[PDB]
Amino acid sequence: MRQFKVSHPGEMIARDLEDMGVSGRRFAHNIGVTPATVSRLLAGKTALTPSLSIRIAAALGSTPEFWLRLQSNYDLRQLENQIDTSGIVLYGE
Amino acid sequence: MRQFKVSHPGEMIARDLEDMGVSGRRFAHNIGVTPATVSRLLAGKTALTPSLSIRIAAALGSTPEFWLRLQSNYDLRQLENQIDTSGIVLYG
Amino acid sequence: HMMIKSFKHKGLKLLFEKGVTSGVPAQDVDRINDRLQAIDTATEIGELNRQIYKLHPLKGDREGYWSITVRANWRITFQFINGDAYILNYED
Amino acid sequence: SHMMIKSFKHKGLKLLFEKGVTSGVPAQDVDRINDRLQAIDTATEIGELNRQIYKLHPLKGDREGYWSITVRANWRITFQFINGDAYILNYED
Repeated sequence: MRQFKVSHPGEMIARDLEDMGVSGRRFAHNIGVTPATVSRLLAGKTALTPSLSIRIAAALGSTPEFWLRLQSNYDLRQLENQIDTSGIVLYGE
Repeated sequence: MRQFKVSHPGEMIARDLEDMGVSGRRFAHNIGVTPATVSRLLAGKTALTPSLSIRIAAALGSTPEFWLRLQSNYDLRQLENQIDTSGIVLYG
Repeated sequence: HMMIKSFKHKGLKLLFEKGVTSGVPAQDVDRINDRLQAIDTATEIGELNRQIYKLHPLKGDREGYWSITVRANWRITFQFINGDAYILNYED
Repeated sequence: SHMMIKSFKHKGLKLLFEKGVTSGVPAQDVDRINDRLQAIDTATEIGELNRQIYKLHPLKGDREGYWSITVRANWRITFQFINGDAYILNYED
């Protein structure tokens, strides 16, 4: 089965910073983004974008692709109950 | 080596619609989004979003994850060498 | 990695790696490049199952290979394992 | 369907992953473990788990072929990793 609870990657990052003894403000200065931007990311209020993924990977490790994949899977799980595609026609039938 | 030219998925979708004889307008009606949104997608002016990826997959096949991976890979190819990470500290 | 790993067809290779178009029909340049982008991006074969592609596994001596349609009788064929595509060919 | 967590040795992890049930893991580590399971599930290749905070390393004893990531202190998640798929998830030590 799939994972029951899928978190927004910002929320995950927040726990990581905390485990690391790193403040969000300090994190923002290091990766070169505004503290307001990070604050929103950490609260899961805004998306982890491609350019953010390049900066985050530089700081937290892994690849930009990994971070973007966390976001896209999160976003798709979130939409699971909000899009009815049943009336859409699949071309080629 | 990696691919020389990587296209925005909206542009790829434009070609497929063309090949299929489907107008942007007709496509827009089918997936349930506004024709302006579709026109911008097809010109590569706007991102293939997760909710778009769900509707598009319902119409063109494949999966939402695939459409989103095209968008994210394309976006990363564009940003290459445009973000200097040399001053960023890797924790640990 | 999960990408295109090798080419049997020299034309496909030139297009994919350098954007050089002399090894494929001129009018199919974008169509072929789009499909190569799809094959390169897909992480599992099901992601290539679009009606316009007519995805099907080959049989007999080419068991293990798959085929996607480019246009008419022309197709791109390949081995697909763990998201990696091998022996890309343009044929028939 | 492909490149995800496929099986669990540790029943607590299985309950958390599949039903979000917290009773089978230490309460202070619930989110931390869920994040790490989300990472293992999302990663398509082992390098994507190589974040310094995870202390990613291959095991060497009889457990050769397995990998380890740190949750906290001496606690770890262990697993086999092939094809982007993760097998025999365990929480130990």
